[PDB]
Amino acid sequence: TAITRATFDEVILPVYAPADFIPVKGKGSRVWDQQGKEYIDFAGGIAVTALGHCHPALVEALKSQGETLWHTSNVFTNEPALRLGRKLIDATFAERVLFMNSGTEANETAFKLARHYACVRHSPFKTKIIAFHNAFHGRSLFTVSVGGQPKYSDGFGPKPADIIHVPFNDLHAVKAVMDDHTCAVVVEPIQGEGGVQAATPEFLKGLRDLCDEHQALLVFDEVQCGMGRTGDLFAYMHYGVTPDILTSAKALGGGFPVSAMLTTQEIASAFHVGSHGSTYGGNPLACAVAGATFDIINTPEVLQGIHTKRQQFVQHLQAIDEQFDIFSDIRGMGLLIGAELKPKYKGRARDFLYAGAEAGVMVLNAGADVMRFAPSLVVEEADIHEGMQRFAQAVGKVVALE
Amino acid sequence: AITRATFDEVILPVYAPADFIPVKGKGSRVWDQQGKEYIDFAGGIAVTALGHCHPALVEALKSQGETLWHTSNVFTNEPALRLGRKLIDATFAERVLFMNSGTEANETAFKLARHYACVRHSPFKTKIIAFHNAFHGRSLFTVSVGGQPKYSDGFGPKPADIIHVPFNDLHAVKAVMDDHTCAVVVEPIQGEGGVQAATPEFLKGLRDLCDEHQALLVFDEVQCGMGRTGDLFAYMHYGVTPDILTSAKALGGGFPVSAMLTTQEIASAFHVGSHGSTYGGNPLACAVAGATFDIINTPEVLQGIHTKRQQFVQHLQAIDEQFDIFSDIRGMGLLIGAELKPKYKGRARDFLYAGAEAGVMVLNAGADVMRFAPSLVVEEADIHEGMQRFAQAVGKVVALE
Ligand SMILES: Cc1ncc(COP(=O)(O)O)c(CNc2cccc(C(=O)O)c2)c1O
Ligand SMILES: Cc1ncc(COP(=O)(O)O)c(CNc2cccc(C(=O)O)c2)c1O
Ligand code: NA
Ligand code: NA
Repeated sequence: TAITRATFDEVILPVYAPADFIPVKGKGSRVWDQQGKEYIDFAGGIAVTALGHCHPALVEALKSQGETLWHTSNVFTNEPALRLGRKLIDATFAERVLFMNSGTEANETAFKLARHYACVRHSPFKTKIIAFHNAFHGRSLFTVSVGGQPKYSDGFGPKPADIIHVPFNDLHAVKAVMDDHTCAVVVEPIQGEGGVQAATPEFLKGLRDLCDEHQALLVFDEVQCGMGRTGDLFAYMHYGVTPDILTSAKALGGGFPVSAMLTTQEIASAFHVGSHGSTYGGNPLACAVAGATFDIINTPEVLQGIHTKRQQFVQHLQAIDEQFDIFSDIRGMGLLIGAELKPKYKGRARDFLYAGAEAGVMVLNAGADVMRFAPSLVVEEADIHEGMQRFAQAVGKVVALE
Repeated sequence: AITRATFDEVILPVYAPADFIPVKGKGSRVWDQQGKEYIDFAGGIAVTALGHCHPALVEALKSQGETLWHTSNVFTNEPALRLGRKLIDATFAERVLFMNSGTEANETAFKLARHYACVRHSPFKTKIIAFHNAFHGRSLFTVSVGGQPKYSDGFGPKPADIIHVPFNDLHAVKAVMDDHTCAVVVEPIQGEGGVQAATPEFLKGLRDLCDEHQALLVFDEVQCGMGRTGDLFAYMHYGVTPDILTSAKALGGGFPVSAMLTTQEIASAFHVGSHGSTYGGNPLACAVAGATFDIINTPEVLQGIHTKRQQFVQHLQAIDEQFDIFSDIRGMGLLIGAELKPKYKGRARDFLYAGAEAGVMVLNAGADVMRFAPSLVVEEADIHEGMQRFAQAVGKVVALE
């Protein structure tokens, strides 16, 4: 009855193809598997462990709140939720927040809100949502239909309608499809899944202008790119384009299942009692942990450190390219890094990831052509050098015949 | 200072929370900011199935919390596989998927039923049959499968091919089902819908019709699962085995966690990348749910749920004898609904508020029904104390006459 990679196939729905090793312990930006093999973690569980594994402050918040109160339901409010809400409100454009459990749920709330606001303020026919090719917004039927990857939205029966997709960064295309029957434009300021592509300033400002013109709400999905990832608290702050609604998850709780939807009072008022809800959403345990996380991430020193560390990674990636000639582009913001493979290595991202893991380093992909890095925002310089040397080793092994 | 007014300044106006704010819980007692003590018969809507800060759950939280919280589903993890094995061993399930809420578990179940039909039968086999008054969550898809139009209206185009008929109306289901039907989705006991239990004939009938039409029978046990009814799952009480089952709430005793349970044959319809989750199935949630499962799935705890139900029922009967307020006491195990007599129709919220004033937390199940969903291990002493408080509350409401 030992637990092995084979056990996965016997137990879990076949929706994942997990690695051949099972991480069992983590500390900072290091992880150990069952055999005690050590890995440097540049993946962050896909940009989630923004303060690494078992950060003492987050462990302390978890344990202390864990002794006090976990859950009371939204029949009630609670102190950690209200404290966290205040912090988000003070630090951002938001005037009101709703807490949920996952990015998908935050997006569901955001999209329902944009829909309902249009229904109540303007017209029940103002239903069109504009989104972008390659977008990822979650796995619910509604959110995956707003997502821009048909491979993930096909095959589940009738999709919720009135969603139009155009290319990311194509402002003309957005102008062309938008009208007085449009309720929302939904965009990731950096498409994390779709090759780590950042919105251009003209594009993002243009979305703000078009939403103003058409009385549509601009929704920023900052599930991946928010909570310090870009080296600003939220990516919108880098761009200086303020959305109507913003969603946050992943880094928000440093690994704890939590998410948030942020908006203004005027927009929040379109919801009435019972318009939306959640059993677990905004429970005091999640909110205590996310509070601790927020308090660390939202400091000048940590935010500056994110840029320092980005350049430490970028310098290694450039050195790897000088030696092995494998990258055409190194992009992203802060500690969301994408490195696009040259045409010679098109479709090989998964192979470099696999070789990385063999070499003791966890990395990501962003589609089949792009390597992705989303380490802890406080990853130690020593871990960056050690892990990037392991990665350079993996690259060397892969390109040996080429 | 954090007050009730603070909520109005901070959270979307989707809730109208009580004027008091719980800050601490231990077992089935809760304290607010003023230090007022409450007996908890609400369980945060049937979630804290082992009460607040149960030592075993706190232990599991702390132990895993100092080890590993999250690695993403790029990897599996020991707690997820341990918990999966436990659920598989104890139920009809052969495979599971962990998610973060009941809504998410239902999303997974409904997408799976749809996808299984598409790949195993026909892309046109899309009809989902569900029931009036059903509650399945708040996502656009799940609220559309839910049977309360008030909650699904007003969000733009709903996902199509969902048909609603009355709960417990087997004839109506037979009438709407055909070869183009992919699923029948049902709560074995409708919790939010007045605490209405399925009849044996209705549930066994759904199984037969699903077999006839090659549709999947999906039990939403988010509320009635994980010991709530005095069996591990309500389907076990009924002896009707569904094709897919969803679980949340009690599963994590307060921790955000949920599960979708099915057979290998059905699970195999999904391919890699068909569904997924960032947080779903993380080792922390699974460690806590594992500890919860290990406690709830014992003969003693499950026997106790029935002893305790009768303790509640007897008090509710004593209250009706004194005050003439209840027409029916129903539900299963420690999901209890007490329907109000005609004279008190629509006033369940009045009794809930009087309850809170009197130091006892209770629920409603629509405007005509009082609902109780305490910890499955609630102490006899707390049942008596909370029920005497509730009796004082009823006395106060009746006295205004
Ligand atoms: C931009 C974005 N939006 C929404 C979600 C949905 O969040 P939840 O999973 O918590 O429901 C996500 C994250 N969802 C997700 C899941 C698996 C992989 C990846 C990846 O970026 O490779 C992303 C995301 O990255
Ligand atoms: C049968 C059922 N199905 C799905 C859900 C959705 O679960 P989540 O909330 O974890 O996403 C629920 C519970 N959802 C829920 C929320 C608020 C109130 C009530 C109530 O029964 O009064 C129920 C439920 O009771
Ligand atoms: Na603000
Ligand atoms: Na089994």
